[PDB]
Amino acid sequence: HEKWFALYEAAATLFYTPGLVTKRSSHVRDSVDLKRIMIMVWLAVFPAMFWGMYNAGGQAIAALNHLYSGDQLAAIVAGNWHYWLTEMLGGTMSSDAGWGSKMLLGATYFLPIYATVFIVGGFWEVLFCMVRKHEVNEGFFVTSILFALIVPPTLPLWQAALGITFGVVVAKEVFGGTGRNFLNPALAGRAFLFFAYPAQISGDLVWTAADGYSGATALSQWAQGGAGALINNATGQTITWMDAFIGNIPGSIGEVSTLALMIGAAFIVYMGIASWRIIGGVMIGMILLSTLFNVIGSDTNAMFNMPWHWHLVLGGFAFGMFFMATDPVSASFTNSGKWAYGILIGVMCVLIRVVNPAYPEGMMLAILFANLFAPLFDHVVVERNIKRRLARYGK
Amino acid sequence: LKKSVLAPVLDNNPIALQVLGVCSALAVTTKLETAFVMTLAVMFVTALSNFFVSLIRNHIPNSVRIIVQMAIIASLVIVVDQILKAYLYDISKQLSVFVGLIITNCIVMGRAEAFAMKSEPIPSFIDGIGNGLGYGFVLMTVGFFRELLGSGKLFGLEVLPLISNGGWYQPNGLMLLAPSAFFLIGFMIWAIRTFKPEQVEA
Amino acid sequence: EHYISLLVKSIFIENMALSFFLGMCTFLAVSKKVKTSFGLGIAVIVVLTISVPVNNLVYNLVLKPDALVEGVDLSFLNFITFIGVIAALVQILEMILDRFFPPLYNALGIFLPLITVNCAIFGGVSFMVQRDYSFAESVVYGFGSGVGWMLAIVALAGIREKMKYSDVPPGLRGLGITFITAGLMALGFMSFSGVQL
Amino acid sequence: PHMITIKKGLDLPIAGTPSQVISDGKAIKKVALLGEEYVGMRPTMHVRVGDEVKKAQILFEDKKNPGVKFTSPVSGKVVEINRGAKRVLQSVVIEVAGDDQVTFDKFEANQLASLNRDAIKTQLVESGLWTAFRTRPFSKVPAIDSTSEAIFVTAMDTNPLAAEPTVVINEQSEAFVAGLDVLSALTTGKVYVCKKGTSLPRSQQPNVEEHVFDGPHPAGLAGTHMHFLYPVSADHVAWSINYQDVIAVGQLFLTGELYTQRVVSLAGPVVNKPRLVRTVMGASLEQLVDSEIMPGEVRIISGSVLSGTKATGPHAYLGRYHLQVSVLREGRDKELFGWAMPGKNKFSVTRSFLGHLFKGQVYNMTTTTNGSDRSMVPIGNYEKVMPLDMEPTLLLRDLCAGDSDSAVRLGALELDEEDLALCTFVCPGKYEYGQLLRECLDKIEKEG
Amino acid sequence: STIIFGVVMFTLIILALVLVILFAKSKLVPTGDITISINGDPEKAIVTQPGGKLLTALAGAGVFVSSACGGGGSCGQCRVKIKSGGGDILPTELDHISKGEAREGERLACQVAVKADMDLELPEEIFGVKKWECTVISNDNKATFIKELKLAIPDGESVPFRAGGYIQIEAPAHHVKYADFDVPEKYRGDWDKFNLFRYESKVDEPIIRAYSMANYPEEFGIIMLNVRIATPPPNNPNVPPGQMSSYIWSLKAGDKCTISGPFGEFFAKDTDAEMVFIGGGAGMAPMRSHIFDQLKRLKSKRKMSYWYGARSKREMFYVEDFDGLAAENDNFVWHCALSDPQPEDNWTGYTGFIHNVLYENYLKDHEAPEDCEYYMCGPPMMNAAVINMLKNLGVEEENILLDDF
Amino acid sequence: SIKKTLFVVIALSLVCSIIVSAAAVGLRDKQKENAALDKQSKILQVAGIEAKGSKQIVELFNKSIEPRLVDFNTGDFVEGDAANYDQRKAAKEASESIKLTAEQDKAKIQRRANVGVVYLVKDGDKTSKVILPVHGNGLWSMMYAFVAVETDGNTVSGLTYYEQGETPGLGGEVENPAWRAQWVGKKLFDENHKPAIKIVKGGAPQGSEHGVDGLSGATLTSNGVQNTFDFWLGDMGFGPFLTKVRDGGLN
Ligand SMILES: Cc1cc2nc3c(=O)[nH]c(=O)nc-3n(C[C@H](O)[C@H](O)[C@H](O)COP(=O)(O)OP(=O)(O)OC[C@H]3O[C@@H](n4cnc5c(N)ncnc54)[C@H](O)[C@@H]3O)c2cc1C
Ligand SMILES: CCCCCCCCCCCCCCCCCC(=O)OC[C@H](COP(=O)(O)OCCN)OC(=O)CCCCCCCCCCCCCCCCC
Ligand SMILES: NC(=O)C1=CN([C@@H]2O[C@H](COP(=O)(O)OP(=O)(O)OC[C@H]3O[C@@H](n4cnc5c(N)ncnc54)[C@H](O)[C@@H]3O)[C@@H](O)[C@H]2O)C=CC1
Ligand code: NA
Ligand code: NA
Repeated sequence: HEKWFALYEAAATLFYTPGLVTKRSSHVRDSVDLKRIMIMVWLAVFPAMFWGMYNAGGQAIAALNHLYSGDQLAAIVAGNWHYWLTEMLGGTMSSDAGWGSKMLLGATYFLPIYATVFIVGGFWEVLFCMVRKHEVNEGFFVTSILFALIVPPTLPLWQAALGITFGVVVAKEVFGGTGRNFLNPALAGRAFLFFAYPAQISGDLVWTAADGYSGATALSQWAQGGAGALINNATGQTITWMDAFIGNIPGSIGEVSTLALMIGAAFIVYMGIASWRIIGGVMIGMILLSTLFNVIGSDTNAMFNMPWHWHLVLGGFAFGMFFMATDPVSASFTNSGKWAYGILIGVMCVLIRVVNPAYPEGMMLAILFANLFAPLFDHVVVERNIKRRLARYGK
Repeated sequence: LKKSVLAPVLDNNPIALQVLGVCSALAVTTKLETAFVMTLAVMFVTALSNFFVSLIRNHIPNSVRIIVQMAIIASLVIVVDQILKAYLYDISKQLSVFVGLIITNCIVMGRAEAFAMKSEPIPSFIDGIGNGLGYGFVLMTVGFFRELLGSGKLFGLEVLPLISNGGWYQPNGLMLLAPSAFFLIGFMIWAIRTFKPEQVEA
Repeated sequence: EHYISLLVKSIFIENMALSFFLGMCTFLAVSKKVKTSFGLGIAVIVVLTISVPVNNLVYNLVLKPDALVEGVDLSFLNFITFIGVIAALVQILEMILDRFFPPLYNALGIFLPLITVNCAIFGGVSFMVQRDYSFAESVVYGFGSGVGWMLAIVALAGIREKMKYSDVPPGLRGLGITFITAGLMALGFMSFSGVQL
Repeated sequence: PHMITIKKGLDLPIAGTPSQVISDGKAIKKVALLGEEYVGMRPTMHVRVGDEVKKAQILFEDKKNPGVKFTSPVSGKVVEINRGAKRVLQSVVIEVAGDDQVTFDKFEANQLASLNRDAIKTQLVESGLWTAFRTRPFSKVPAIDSTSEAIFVTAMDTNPLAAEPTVVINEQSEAFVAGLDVLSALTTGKVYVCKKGTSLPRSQQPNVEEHVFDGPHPAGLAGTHMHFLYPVSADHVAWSINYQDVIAVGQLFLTGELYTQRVVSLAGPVVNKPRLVRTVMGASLEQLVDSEIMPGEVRIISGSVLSGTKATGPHAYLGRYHLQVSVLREGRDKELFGWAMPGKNKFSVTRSFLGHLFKGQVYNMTTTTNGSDRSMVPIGNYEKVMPLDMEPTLLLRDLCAGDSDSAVRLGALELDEEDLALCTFVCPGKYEYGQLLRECLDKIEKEG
Repeated sequence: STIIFGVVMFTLIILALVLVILFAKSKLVPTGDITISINGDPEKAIVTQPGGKLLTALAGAGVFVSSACGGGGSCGQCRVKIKSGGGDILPTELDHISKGEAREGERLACQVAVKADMDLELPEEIFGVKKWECTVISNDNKATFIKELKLAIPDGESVPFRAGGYIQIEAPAHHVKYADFDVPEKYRGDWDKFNLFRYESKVDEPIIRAYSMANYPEEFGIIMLNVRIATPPPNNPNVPPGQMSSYIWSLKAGDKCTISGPFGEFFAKDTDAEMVFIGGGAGMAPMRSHIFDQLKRLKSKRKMSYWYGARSKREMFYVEDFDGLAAENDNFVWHCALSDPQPEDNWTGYTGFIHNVLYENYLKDHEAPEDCEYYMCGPPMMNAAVINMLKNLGVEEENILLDDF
Repeated sequence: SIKKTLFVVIALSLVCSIIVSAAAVGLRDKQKENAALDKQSKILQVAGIEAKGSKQIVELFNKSIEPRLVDFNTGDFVEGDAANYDQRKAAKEASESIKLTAEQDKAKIQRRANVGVVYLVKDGDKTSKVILPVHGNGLWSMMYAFVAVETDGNTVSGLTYYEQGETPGLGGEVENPAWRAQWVGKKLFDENHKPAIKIVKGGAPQGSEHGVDGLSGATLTSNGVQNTFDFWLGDMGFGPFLTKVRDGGLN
């Protein structure tokens, strides 16, 4: 029964810490390990996940009540299992629906995607580990949760499975696994979906989980017209900066609320898991490019007048900066490299947001570009260090 | 001679073991018909260039060997381009600049210099035919996968009904972009070297 | 201005190595070391900058339809004219460097034989002809395409150097993993597709 | 003097600190010389089991380093010659008995500074004190014919549970000054005495220069001192010696006899009365720590916990460059969801554990790895503990990948295994970077 | 028509390109002769046009260097300290030249290509390497598949040799048949057991090969040698026989054969440590050379052991000589082991693999094996086994002398 | 031996140039015919005449399709070689083209050719419709199409996009047969004779005369199509020609 030894070892180590002792120098070791690091990152996104489920349910219910009423709404509820299951479990689908019903609908829409991505990615990881006679790394939990939190609520399960398969096998496993790749696996899977099935991950019919509802998101609305165009058609109210900051807007499950993401990011940064230098660089680049665009101005491209705070609260900027750009493996391994990496991420994200009409948001593409170019930053820093060493550090 | 001419297909692939003729493999592989026409053109050009170089291998001055070989290759490619414009105009338009880039294709020049220069005309012709056959095998595999999974079609014939035409299959847009060819070639090399471990690099 | 936009487009938006798969053989062969990749990129930059304008001048003077003489178009000599011009330029540059500038030949002249008939130069010239460019426009386009190719090769070299710590399965080690890395790089570079600069 | 402050490092707050008071200590009947602690040392034996040896008598020579003699710290009968796998000399053990000893020339305290370099080298080699010197790069015993223009005297000890060098040196100030004078005569360049702020006996020679180093543990390492004062490379080689060996050199050149007495801090979480004790070089630790450790399964370590040798079996003897005995508990226990519980009584460089909230806490650290072996994920722990001007993440990745050329370019030649001990401690992947560095240095030396 | 204009333009473009290339070559490429300096000696200098290899240039000049593999960067014995010039070091060269040696300036002569002025320093010992035309003396079979051949220099500048060295011999195109081989009845029975005479060789290309010597220094103007016929492997007899081996076996008394000068560094250290010799088959030649040099020319008192591994009794030679030497001096002890003795052998002594028997008999009870100098020479597999055994016994590479090549 | 090298190179160049020039000159006519027939097939397809095979395509195009040149500024027919005309080259040339201001350039096309080419579908001594080539910038590339307009000048018989580079599935649906067929019967201009064709998001009202369902999830391409039609139905486009045709310009 040695074939399933990897799975048995993974389960045993998950339940109990191993009793291994040191064998060489440094007979004492730090208490922190990959398990704790990955679990801390995984828990840091729990507030974002819960608010995302709540917001998805609330937006879906509002759109449903804005589009249908009475027997037509009942027919829609009966036609959708996401709706009649919520009704069955005590969650009303009416306008006077509580936070509990909204969270239940969000769960019905999110948990299937999370389960599918987790199962498929874990199967691929286990297959690779068993075939190559390795142990199971702990980063898959973070990869799966982050992938599940950056997709529209209405994503097909087969599409989610294909995306996670690509992100896990093509970007990580073929490179040896966790800690041995250069690209972000979750963002690689999301980009695979982006460029393979755009119709399901873009437009106006995917960011709100309501049947027959068409509504643009904040970035698209700002692109069309400008700041005055930000209106929530479901409720007919202007989208305020406070609304976007708290996360009461359509979009991906885990991206909407900047406040919850800020809380989780603050916790992980205080614990030292996430590099604050990368976050600072991202903020510096975003602010600089946004201010430059505002100063230059434009009479045709409304995005040119988007303030830095609006850039911060709109789209998946906060989620990317806090959890996707801080991936230690895909970032620079030097402090100066981290600064340059963050600055490049921010600049590229703002540039794709503004001067690229095809894509309303560009945080994922910017992070992929920065992942490609980070080794060059660390190489430049290392070459400077080597020159200093050859100079005997000025001695 | 069958083994000698079939060796380039798998034993010594121009794209899977040698790094040659990758531009056309990555670009033209969008459609199976274009891949097939490119395969035929490369086979013909390589075979004819090898044959002529072997015919006048002894009389070629060394100081202008590269120019003499490139002149023959360019003349053959120009003739092929004119032929593809006269017939198969749509395929020629789809191929675009890569028909002309066949001249700079590494396979043709490498075979001409390594084999045709110091080999008899008929063996050089056979070597060119085999190298083109292997290049075409790689191109055909990649293009078949790309076209099938990106359009539900083979040689323009529907094989998978698309949803847009009242079908059941949603085409994979990424199969019509650059990364698809890269990934397909990488995994094809993986499979080839898994079935032939002797080619595994260190 | 127009030239700045053209340079930016030819560097980022129009990237030869990944967008058009031009020069991929040397791209995947010489990307092992960052210094070697930088030298090869500089060589490609200089060769493209010295070839595209000469090819533009030759095309305008002779190969253009009806330019040389009324009712006569020699567009069927495009390929041989361009490839021969490039072959002559690369060889003469490699020889003059080896003669007068030994350090320059050692730094860059080593790679010129690989650029003599490289696909990147021919593809750039072919795209320039298929488009409409002046002499200055051709110079800027050649320089920008060379810079973009250098950027792509240097990024690939950096990634490959970083991958010294990776554990690639046998059979995928080397050419296959390089191909997968190039595909991921193309994915990352697709960010500029929608820009119409 | 000239003060250099280190901001990046880690002072391990391990429980059981020494009392910093010198005690008589137990009686040692077995004294051993460990053959595996000398880098690149292939021994040609000069004694056999049952042979009678005097103090400062050669037991074996070095094939790879001709002229280097390893002498007996004590006079008595050779009882064991322990050879491990591939007949690697694990240790040569001598039962102590008698007073017979070898003697050498002696000089007045006012002549040592003017002694000839050749005479000093001859006396040191004959007495065996030459092996006290270690060459950076490669941390090997210097060649007899070789010379260096920088001798680093480590008069400070920042290792956890380490004795205070000031207390030891105050007893032997005259010997320390004599050793400093001898080192000043021997060195072609300068003698950098690296110390803490507290005063120490001072030599009058212009060559000897006192340098004060402040900060956490890495401040006390000869590697850090070399990096900050005399950067080393293939073309520039420095020598390293500790204050106890300097006292021994001074005693040798003052009295004509080898000085083998040492003061070692016996301290640890499982030590009833941690304190400094007098002992002899190569003393048997099973007898040194006898009737002084709490019951249970424990590990005795010669050297600090960060960098030391597990004193078990043939290696159960005090090392040549170790001035400390650390006794720790064996952490073989398994607990349910231990990696998830709040970090009360858990120490970490990161703030992921509750322990860091309670300042001044002391942890009864064990030998547990606190996790399985995983790939290296650079969360930034190495930079927090590496003070040297280097890229620790990239250097450690090169060491893991076995890229000797890149490691040398990144500064692997200025490092010893003790320099990467904190990196090993803080690594979440549980890499032992000392072994990787030693392998890289061995490959570099063999190739060059 | 446009055909004429197109043809004219094509011809003009091609002619312009060719003329530009020719003019660039004429005005940039230097055609001057390249000068190679040896030890900075004007008398010992070479002039040659660019091209070829440095080894070929040196051979044409007259100075010879070890070419055991005959080029291709395999043996690596060709080593020249190029102080300046010669270009960088190739990856194939790096396979045998370490980083320290490369920094010192060592390069492979057969791999380095001469194109410009280069200065290299070569030890004066190389000037002692000369090419001679020796005469055959005896070609009597000495075993079933091992023969002793004695080539004598015609008193022409016979440079003294060193024990343990080897020479290099070139055989031009020729044709030989196994029938011409000389085999007394004792070995001819085994030879005809499988009708090994059915084989024949036809060399269509001169071949250069390096063979060890078998004569101690006290022997003047004599080059003894041992040759093992490279018979086709029993598993695949269809493969052709050994070119050089068959040619040497087909030689006749009085025939003139070309030989090169002394080569190799397989010399004994000038110490007093115990010596252990591990020979087998053709290794008997160098082992005998070393033993006779140490016991006759020097008459050293060091303890010496010689373990020889023969496939069968019929493969044992020089037994009487070694027994007489051991009787004369007890400091030398010999012990031969038969790995695969035939039933007719009736051997009663040591059997099995030489390394295993040596380890079980002597090294197991030896107090300080690391202090013993182990010289060995035999098949590659035997060398690997002995090296592995010695390493397991903690013997360093310095004390182990082997012809790695 | 420089003479031998010169002889061999010049002889090889002579033979290669002879064969290359022979092939090129021989195949020039066939290549021109192939390109012409490729254009003719699409023109006939938009006209609504079924044609299979090169011979049938040529015969039907010669019988029915009548090319003509129209000056945009005046809207009157202009004499010239309509069949062998390249409006793209004419637009590229500054002398034969006009630069457009930002307000004028609704379709984001830099230059407008002074003289365009239209095709009259002759039913026999009578025109049944006029096919106009329009084009405008899309999200990724420039999209070209043929619009067939009845003799009244206010009805769309058919539309086809014969050159586009939009993303398949999202932006490529302009080539969808259903989307193209939906265009039949629409009114280019309203009662006031102004651009009235509209692309409406989320479908169009049933029975609408000027509303066309947009491209799902492709609002940018739909906007490009809207801008193309708005420009090419205005004064700077075929507005004057269509106005003339409405009053019996063709008949
Ligand atoms: C420094 C030095 C010293 C040496 N000293 C001696 C010495 O003292 N005595 C001595 O005998 N040798 C000595 N050698 C070895 C010698 O140089 C030759 O390598 C050896 O004698 C074989 O010569 P050959 O002509 O048979 O070689 P080759 O022609 O290279 O090999 C012939 C052998 O290869 C087999 N073979 C070839 N191809 C195949 C195939 N496809 N399948 C199966 N079998 C195949 C043939 O059947 C035959 O057995 C020495 C070598 C060196 C470098
Ligand atoms: C596809 C197959 C099925 C799987 C998909 C998911 C659906 C099934 C499982 C859902 C889990 C919850 C089970 C049902 C709870 C029902 C609770 C209840 O009493 O009813 C709803 C109630 C709110 O009621 P109220 O708003 O007052 O309205 C009542 C009438 N109007 O509710 C409340 O008071 C609030 C209860 C909210 C519960 C849903 C949110 C759960 C989110 C946590 C999931 C996290 C798991 C992943 C993370 C990692 C886990 C290790
Ligand atoms: N470099 C030099 O100067 C010389 C090199 N040689 C090498 O030695 C070879 C000897 O060949 P033959 O005479 O045919 O040898 P052989 O067939 O007579 O065998 C000689 C010995 O090798 C031993 N042996 C073989 N395989 C072994 C294994 N796997 N493990 C342990 N012992 C093993 C046998 O037991 C025997 O004792 C030459 O062909 C050449 O390669 C020989 C003489 C000089
Ligand atoms: Na938000
Ligand atoms: Na955008």
